[PDB]
Amino acid sequence: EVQLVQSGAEVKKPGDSLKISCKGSGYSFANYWIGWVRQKPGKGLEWMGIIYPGDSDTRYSPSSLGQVSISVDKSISTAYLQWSSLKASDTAMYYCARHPIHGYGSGSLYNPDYWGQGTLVTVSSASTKGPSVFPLAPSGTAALGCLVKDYFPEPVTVSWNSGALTSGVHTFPAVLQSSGLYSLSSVVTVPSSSLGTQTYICNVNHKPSNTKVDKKVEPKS
Amino acid sequence: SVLTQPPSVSAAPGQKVTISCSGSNSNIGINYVSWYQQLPETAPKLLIYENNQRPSGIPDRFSGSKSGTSATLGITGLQTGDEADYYCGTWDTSLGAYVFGTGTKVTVLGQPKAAPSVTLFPPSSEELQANKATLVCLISDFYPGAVTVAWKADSSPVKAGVETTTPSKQSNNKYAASSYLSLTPEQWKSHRSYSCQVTHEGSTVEKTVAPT
Amino acid sequence: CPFGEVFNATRFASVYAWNRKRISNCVADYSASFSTFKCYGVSPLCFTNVYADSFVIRGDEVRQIAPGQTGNIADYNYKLPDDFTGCVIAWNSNNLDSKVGGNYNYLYRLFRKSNLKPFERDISTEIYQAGSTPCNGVNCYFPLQSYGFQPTYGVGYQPYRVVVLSFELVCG
Ligand SMILES: *[C@@H]1O[C@H](CO)[C@@H](O)[C@H](O)[C@H]1NC(C)=O
Repeated sequence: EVQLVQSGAEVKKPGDSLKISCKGSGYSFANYWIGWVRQKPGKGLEWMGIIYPGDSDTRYSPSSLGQVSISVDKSISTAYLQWSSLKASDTAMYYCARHPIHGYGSGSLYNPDYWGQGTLVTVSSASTKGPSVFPLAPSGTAALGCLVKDYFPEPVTVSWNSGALTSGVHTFPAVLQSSGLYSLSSVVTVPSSSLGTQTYICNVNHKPSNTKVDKKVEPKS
Repeated sequence: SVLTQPPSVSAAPGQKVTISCSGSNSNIGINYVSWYQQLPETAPKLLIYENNQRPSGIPDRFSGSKSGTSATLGITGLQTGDEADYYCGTWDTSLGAYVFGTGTKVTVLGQPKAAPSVTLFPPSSEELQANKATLVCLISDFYPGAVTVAWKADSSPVKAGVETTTPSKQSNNKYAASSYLSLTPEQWKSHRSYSCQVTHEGSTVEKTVAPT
Repeated sequence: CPFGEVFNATRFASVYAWNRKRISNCVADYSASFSTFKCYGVSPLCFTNVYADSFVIRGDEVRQIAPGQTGNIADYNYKLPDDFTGCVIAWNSNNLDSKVGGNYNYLYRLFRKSNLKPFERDISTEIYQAGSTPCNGVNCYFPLQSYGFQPTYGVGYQPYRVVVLSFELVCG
């Protein structure tokens, strides 16, 4: 069987150099174009370019020419994708894909067939930062919450009234802001009649800063 | 140069879906179209090559065709396992590059379509006192799992300061997402209202909040 | 017969370093993805050997791969004899052979002191002496140049892949 085994997950800072690897077994590595595709978290496939292992001839897309450099070591059946200075915007899954020639004569085209498992490249200039927690005040059910602002890295967990309150609880997955910091929200739906009587506290746990914040959420006047 | 696909298609287990892929004479018009299946959290896999050929192991439920500058993928007898992103591709002769389509999310419907539940929080007084303003648009319980979010100040679009998450599966098999609008306290107070507008399956749910 | 190894070959030669593959003991076959299929001396039989000659040129140089043509390709890169028995096959290869920044790798001979004789190959990188002065490897010009194939050029300036079959005196 054709197998494309890619290098392991990469965690890097902007301005770092990075070379990722893809090793081809189950076929004559030397006789087949091989190349790289980029997928940013939740986005489409972006073809980056290919290389002929035999003589390192290359084809780049408009967007990828000069930005990135593809290379080969024919002797260890290994293809490489290389940046000299990573940006945060290079954060993505990177797939190597073999490009056999399909068709015949004028219909001949380079064509992805087998893909590797992918290599996650995470490029962030952020450091450990505990969250700032703001109440989302309510006002026959009322929605109230906590905004968990500007933390790094993942994850945060949120409970309500130290676990006494689990029904109506919806904690949302975090957004990654341009700053490289995360934010997320947790909301709980409760009886409007309870707002006078019951205290509501969201318990925000960020183990990576050793920070727990218990934020009282009061109705607004 | 783009191969355009519908963002999303859905049907019941056992039904048929078709996925269109429109390009130009430099790509689909001249060249062999391929389709790639990407299951959640996996590598793409070749599904169709040379317009309509199936690799060994790809069931005949999957069929491809090409006519002019558009290609089509059909999936008959839709099964749970078919729920995936599908991408057409071909070589663009003029670009000297392989191009993938914009991608289609296929949803195999295991429950009724559900419109988003939307909750929109204004900036807390606590955050305004820290000289910041975040509108929080919390979007839950929608199915299938694709929305678009647009924000309005009064009745004008707002492009700047919007960060929106990808949809994520909840434990009840519906989807959650959130959208954050970052303003100055000055911008927040200078408008009568802000609106979060969530579009799902061609229908929109809008929530409004006002400085008072 | 391993004609597949020649037609469906992933890499092609520069015309000046044209590749020749000897075919001996096997059977031939038939061939809509070819812009040019021109035979000379035969028509769509058995032969002692078959030679498959293969390389890349510009679309508007494909006319030159024929008996008794002239031009920098026929004169200085690949010459067919006037008495030639064989078939000449070409097709547009813009998909494989053109690149975003210009493909340098496909070269041709521009200068040469005389014409090639039929089926002669010259791989020399020696400076061409135009004037009186001998050239110290610097009226002194490098004899090879690049096509620089780009995907957007007109059909005339696009790379075509060419296969020439010679039949000397394998069965069809
Ligand atoms: C080139 O490849 C395909 C098989 O994948 C076939 O249709 C075609 O006939 C081949 N050509 C030759 C000349 O071997």
